[PDB]
Amino acid sequence: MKYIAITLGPITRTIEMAESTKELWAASYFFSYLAKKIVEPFVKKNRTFQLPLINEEMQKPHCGAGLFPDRYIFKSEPGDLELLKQHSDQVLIEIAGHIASPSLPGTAKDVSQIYHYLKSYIKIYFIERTLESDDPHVVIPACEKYLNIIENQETFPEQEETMISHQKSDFLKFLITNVNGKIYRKDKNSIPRFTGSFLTRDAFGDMNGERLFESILEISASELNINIQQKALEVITANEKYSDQIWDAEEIILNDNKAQLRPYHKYIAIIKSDGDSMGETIKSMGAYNIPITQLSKALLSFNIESINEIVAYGGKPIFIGGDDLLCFAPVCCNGNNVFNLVEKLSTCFDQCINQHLQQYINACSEAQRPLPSLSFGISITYHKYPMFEALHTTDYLLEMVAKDNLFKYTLSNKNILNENMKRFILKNKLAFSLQKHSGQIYHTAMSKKGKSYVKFNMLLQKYILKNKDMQESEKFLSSVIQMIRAHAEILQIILQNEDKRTEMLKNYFDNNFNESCHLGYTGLFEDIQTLLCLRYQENIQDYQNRNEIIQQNTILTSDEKEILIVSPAMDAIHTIFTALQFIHFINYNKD
Amino acid sequence: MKISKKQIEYAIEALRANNIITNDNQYPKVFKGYISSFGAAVIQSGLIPAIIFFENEDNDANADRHKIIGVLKDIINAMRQQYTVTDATILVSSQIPANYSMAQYIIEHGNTDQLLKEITEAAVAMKLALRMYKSE
Amino acid sequence: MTTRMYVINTLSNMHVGSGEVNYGVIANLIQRDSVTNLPNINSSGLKGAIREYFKENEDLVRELFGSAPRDEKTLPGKVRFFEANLLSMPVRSDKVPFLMAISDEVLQELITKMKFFNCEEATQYISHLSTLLDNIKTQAQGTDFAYVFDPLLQGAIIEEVSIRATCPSHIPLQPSLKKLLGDRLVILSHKYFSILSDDNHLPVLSRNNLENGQSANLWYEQVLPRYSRLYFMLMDGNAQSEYLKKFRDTLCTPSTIIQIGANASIGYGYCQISELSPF
Amino acid sequence: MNRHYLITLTPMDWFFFGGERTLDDGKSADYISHSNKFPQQSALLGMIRYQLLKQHNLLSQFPYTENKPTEKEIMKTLIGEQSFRMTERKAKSLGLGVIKQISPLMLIECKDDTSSRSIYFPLPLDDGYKVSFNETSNEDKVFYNGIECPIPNVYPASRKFFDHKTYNNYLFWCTQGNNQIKKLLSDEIWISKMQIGITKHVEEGEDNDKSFYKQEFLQLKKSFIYAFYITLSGESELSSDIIQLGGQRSVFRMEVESIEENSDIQEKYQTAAQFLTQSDRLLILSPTYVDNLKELSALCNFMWSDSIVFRNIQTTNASNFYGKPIKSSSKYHFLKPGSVLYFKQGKRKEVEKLLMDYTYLRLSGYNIYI
Ligand SMILES: Nc1ncnc2c1ncn2[C@@H]1O[C@H](COP(=O)(O)OP(=O)(O)OP(=O)(O)O)[C@@H](O)[C@H]1O
Ligand SMILES: C[S@@+](CC[C@H](N)C(=O)[O-])C[C@H]1O[C@@H](n2cnc3c(N)ncnc32)[C@H](O)[C@@H]1O
Ligand SMILES: [Mn+2]
Repeated sequence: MKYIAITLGPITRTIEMAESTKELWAASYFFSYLAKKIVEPFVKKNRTFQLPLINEEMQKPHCGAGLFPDRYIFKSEPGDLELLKQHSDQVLIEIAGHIASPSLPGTAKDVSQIYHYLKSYIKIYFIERTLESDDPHVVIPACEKYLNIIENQETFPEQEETMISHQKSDFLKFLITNVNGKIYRKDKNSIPRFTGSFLTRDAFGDMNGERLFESILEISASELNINIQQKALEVITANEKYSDQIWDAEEIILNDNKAQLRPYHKYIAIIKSDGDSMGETIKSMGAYNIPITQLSKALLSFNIESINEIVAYGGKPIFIGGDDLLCFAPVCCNGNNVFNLVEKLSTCFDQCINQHLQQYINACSEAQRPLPSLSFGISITYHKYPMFEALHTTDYLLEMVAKDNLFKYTLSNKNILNENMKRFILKNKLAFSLQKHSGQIYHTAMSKKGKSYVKFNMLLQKYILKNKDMQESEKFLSSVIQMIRAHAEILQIILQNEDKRTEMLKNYFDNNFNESCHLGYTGLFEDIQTLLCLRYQENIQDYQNRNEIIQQNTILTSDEKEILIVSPAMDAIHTIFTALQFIHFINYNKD
Repeated sequence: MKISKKQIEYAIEALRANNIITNDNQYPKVFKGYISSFGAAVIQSGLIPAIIFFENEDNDANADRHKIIGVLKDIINAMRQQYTVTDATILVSSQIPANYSMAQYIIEHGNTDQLLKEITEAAVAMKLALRMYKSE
Repeated sequence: MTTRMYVINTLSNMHVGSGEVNYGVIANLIQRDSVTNLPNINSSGLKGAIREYFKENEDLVRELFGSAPRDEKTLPGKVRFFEANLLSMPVRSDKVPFLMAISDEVLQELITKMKFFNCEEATQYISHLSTLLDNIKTQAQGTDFAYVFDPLLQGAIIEEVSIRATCPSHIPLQPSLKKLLGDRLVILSHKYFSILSDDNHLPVLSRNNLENGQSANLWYEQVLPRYSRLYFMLMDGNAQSEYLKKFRDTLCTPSTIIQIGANASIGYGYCQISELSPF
Repeated sequence: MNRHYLITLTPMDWFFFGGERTLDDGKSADYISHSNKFPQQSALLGMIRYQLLKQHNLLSQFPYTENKPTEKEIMKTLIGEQSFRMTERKAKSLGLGVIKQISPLMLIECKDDTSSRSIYFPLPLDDGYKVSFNETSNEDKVFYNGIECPIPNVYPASRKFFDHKTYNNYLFWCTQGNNQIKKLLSDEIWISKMQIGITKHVEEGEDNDKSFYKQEFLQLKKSFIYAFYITLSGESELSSDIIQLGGQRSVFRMEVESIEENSDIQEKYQTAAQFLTQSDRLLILSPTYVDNLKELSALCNFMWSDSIVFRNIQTTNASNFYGKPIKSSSKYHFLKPGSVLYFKQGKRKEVEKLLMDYTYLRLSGYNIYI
């Protein structure tokens, strides 16, 4: 029977048009809101939905984040194609009217050119297919493969009428750059409040704690418990456009709290996540008779709890829906670091998969099958850093490294991707990078399918100073960081030794740190040794065969082979080194 | 300077071969002082007297101090192996015979600081490699 | 009135900044060519240093280099500065304090660039450099080499690479070639030169900031050894002849010292610019 | 009569073809500027005009100046009264001086041989796959923003279906082999470096506007050059010289070669591109500017197309040549090279008519297809 599938619009271009996090969140919520408005008439008509599970929970504003994906598959009864057609421009007139409103800054408007620009730019495609199946399990891949090729049709505005004072045509830029409103003095004596727009009104309302969003430093420092936003808004409102001054005021007020300021309060973490190989999870939920609606339920529950947990840590969700996640979090917040948030989100994923997909795990993964997984990409940068390049770094970490799409892409560009080489693709990874104010990068990749991730989290939690308390934490030796870097070759020799590496590592650390001052750091040395051994074992088990097949694959040149060949022991040393540097960076203040 | 991994590997092999490290990865605890003192003595008194002192077998020493000279010899032989052979190379690459003692070898072939440099690097490699084992 | 080749003799250490995201122990790293990975000076740095030296000559600056930033009327510059490429480098020896190291690949690249740019006084230099390179390859026979051109310098040891230098008695170095390349010259294989010019063999200096006896900061800095020679190309867009003559006369006078680098107050990067002399 | 030249450009240094959100644009001036791989054809026109005035010693020097009538008329007869303008997109004449037509800029590889030069083109988006377009009554159908079109069944011509993860045709450029299309990765043609630049003096300034700018400079691999064909009115002459094409004073070398007369350069370019022809699609070899994309999508069903931004510097013979140039008030979106227009049965003629109705853009090597 009839099925209708919809792809939403040019999300990547609109995201690239943004410049800061407000514009990014506005751009993401624009597409979330567009999908919401498009699908609401069909949801209220109670159509049979296949790709998402649009229950009552998604429609409720959940901390101002976009849960509605860009793909939907209908079960069509004759008479909905044309009403979808009419609603497609009904939404366009509605958005044109919403933008053409004095609630937003600017100087007059015109709905007609806004509508024409939106229709030229926003690409609403819907496919109609009459296939013989009442089973969603073959329905969704069949519609998805056609949607993927349908996506590659370019509709754009030909003339873009710019400058000339105001004959604006870059209306999406207009919306995203002015999405919070105006300061709106309210009287002679007020606390300033932003006006708001359709996006931030469809988002969080007026139930307290709704002081919208502005700049980045209140995200990066949402623990100091003194009011960044109002303390900086008074400064700008005490004088005579939107973000740069209040951002400028915000760094001034934060700098004025020098007594408790810690270096990480100026560093911001961008967290991107994606579901690890959910198409093959669908296929395996295939051959084994299990409905896909369970996967939809699990992803829904994970999305809701992910928004809750991110806002609990002190982070601002940008888009959590389907299998995809993007968030803006502080480096530290109330004794929890970013890696604690990553671990909590991972555990939320496993918990939801357990709760809803219990049949699949109980029937398949025990025999032999990889469970569904989540890959994480984290980037920590100064607040005065290009947002576009930070998001590029996060995308690189997530795709090229965390998903090992560098391996796949280098192999496929030269057409080497045999099935045996596809067996060596790796998932379930944490890609983490940190750029200082200088340019020194600390980057590392770890596998979350093992005890190395657990021990890494425990080491971080153990040796990070907790200022919120003031009883004590196990002390840290900063000379171990330089020892790991300088003695890396000897450590590699120890790691490559078989069935004596544990005793050798213990002996090396004892014999290098042989002074009376090192009697207090035996716990740290032991934890480092355990983590290093675990990471070396994981790395050999993940990479030895992959490297020995890459080495004698006489289709790749030496440069790409070297960029593809990973040394297990050296990677373990680098991971431990980067973790120790992160601990030191969080701990060290410059009083 | 950095730590040469290959020289550390030669040190491991030579320490095992010359019977300083036992089968349960242990040494008699006087040898670390032996190596450190060898480096200091080479700096302070000269190569030949230090080699003669540590190579002497009629000593009232706690353990077999002359084994460190055997380890030195093995490391130097190993590094002289895999020396590149180009007509612009200052290195000899000739292997020290097992018949020869180190002191006579430096006496009859000792006109260049190549032996001094190699001995300094070998002593450093011994010092850093011995830290991977335990002292009885 | 055309393309000209200029030579930079460095009188102290040079640190021309990279700003690149360092991964290792050295915080400030010097500029290297993106392809050859040999040390280089950017066109922007050369232009800035030469403009700073000539800052008091307003008319010359306006005519030759252009308008100032933040200025109005924004006139363009007539002269175009090119990348400064490392020609010769000082390496340590035992008979002499240092030898000045030139590679065969850097020599061939110089010949190729002089052909491509068509330097004014280049036809003679190309012929003699090509003959020297061909003689060197005939004597080398494909083996790694280190050739001195002073009979007193035979038997010299390049300590970092541990290489003995030989004197080919039938490979003549002409006096202008010495005046260009350097005084105590070794022509060696580019592998040896790249080893001698990499990050592990460049002079690294430790620095710190002290507050009443307690050190506040610490970092490591990479520099380029003094007496190193760098060559760059200059094209004048048919500029005013008198201003150009003043420029050439000032640059080619012995008493002119130019500052290119990232530490002016501690003497980093004071250079002397030489123009290609007739052969 | 008319005189036809082939003009080869060789990069002397790292070049910068930039523009869109470039530096000094204001509104978060975005110090980080990335270089476009090719210059706009307007840059080619302007370079030709600048060199034409250089040969005849008719340039503007010194602060704001004047012009006597007779040199004004000779500039009229040599270059024209007005630069390449988008408003004259449907003018049947180029509106310039001796310049009549230029081919789109072409990437040329120069092997160390008397052997001819290999012409490299962007890889067609449909290369490697077949689009079947099964249309016999309603069996499947898609609406592109409210227009009826057939369904694009795409299979790898090697069944399976189009996996967008495998899709990497946008990273490749192609040239002619014996009977195999030679695929070259874009990185193997253009190498990029990021430059950090500052102003040393330090005065009162604000971010994106005081110092600390980053620019992407492109270098073209060893044996590759840029080229195009030009037709001149025959009363002028073009001489080999050293040129400035692009931003930050990117310097090139002109080699001007005279090709044999009575040679339509459009036919030459299309002969070069002949090896990429497919009977069921129109291959866009250079940016196109259909005035209604909905109109084009009416007659084309699957437009495997991309978009590039075009913005032009607008000057006349009497303009402040030392000052912020007047930019085109409108941003014009153009069809990327390598784009594929899949037409209905027949109907190729009037879509071709729509494409060729911009004769001014056709003459400035823009709406070229095969
Ligand atoms: N709500 C949902 N319910 C069921 N399946 C979903 C849902 N959202 C997304 N999916 C599935 O996730 C996939 C979306 O594409 P995506 O690139 O994220 O897949 P993937 O296999 O996880 O990718 P990767 O190769 O990066 O691991 C599709 O296979 C789609 O069926
Ligand atoms: C990975 S790229 C490829 C998809 C393609 N560009 C598109 O949008 O159809 C875009 C991805 O961004 C994610 N995304 C979807 N809707 C989003 C939104 N409203 N805001 C942010 N990201 C979104 C989805 O995972 C989608 O696949
Ligand atoms: Mn995804």
